[PDB]
Amino acid sequence: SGAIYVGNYRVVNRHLATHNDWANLVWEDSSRDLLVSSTTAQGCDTIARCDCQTGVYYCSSRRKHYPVSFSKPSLIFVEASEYYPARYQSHLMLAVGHSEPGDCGGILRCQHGVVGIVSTGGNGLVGFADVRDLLWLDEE
Ligand SMILES: NC(=O)[C@H]1CCN(C(=O)Cc2cc(C(F)(F)F)ccc2Cl)C1
Ligand SMILES: [Zn+2]
Repeated sequence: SGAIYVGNYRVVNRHLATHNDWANLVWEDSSRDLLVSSTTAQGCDTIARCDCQTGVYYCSSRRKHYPVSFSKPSLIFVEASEYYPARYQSHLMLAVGHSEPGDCGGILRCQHGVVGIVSTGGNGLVGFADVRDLLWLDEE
């Protein structure tokens, strides 16, 4: 579990969005596993606006933050799970690291701010849904 809080927005994994998120929807994209809902109070996370390929992510299944190298956002085949059939997920970045289903939502951060959130895993890999291209998160 986990979310990004920027301005009057809450960014979560689409597959983990609550009834309250759908009842206050801003934008969602099934192919990216992202959903953004509106909030009453202002958030303080800063979104990174960069091309960094190294950062640190939080892994709830280990209660630990790990430094990682990760690939550039791409269209990657993701195996079927209980939330989606087998499909290409877009804007996804992979790293070598531990990830379990409940780790989705963990933040990946570089020196510039929040890069994305854990969205995929298995086989000793962890995938992150990129949020750096969502420039509108910084306004309105
Ligand atoms: N974005 C997606 O398609 C997500 C939705 C939920 N997803 C998962 O459960 C994938 C997953 C599998 C495993 C494994 F290998 F142990 F089975 C470990 C971690 C994760 Cl995140 C994909
Ligand atoms: Zn950066």
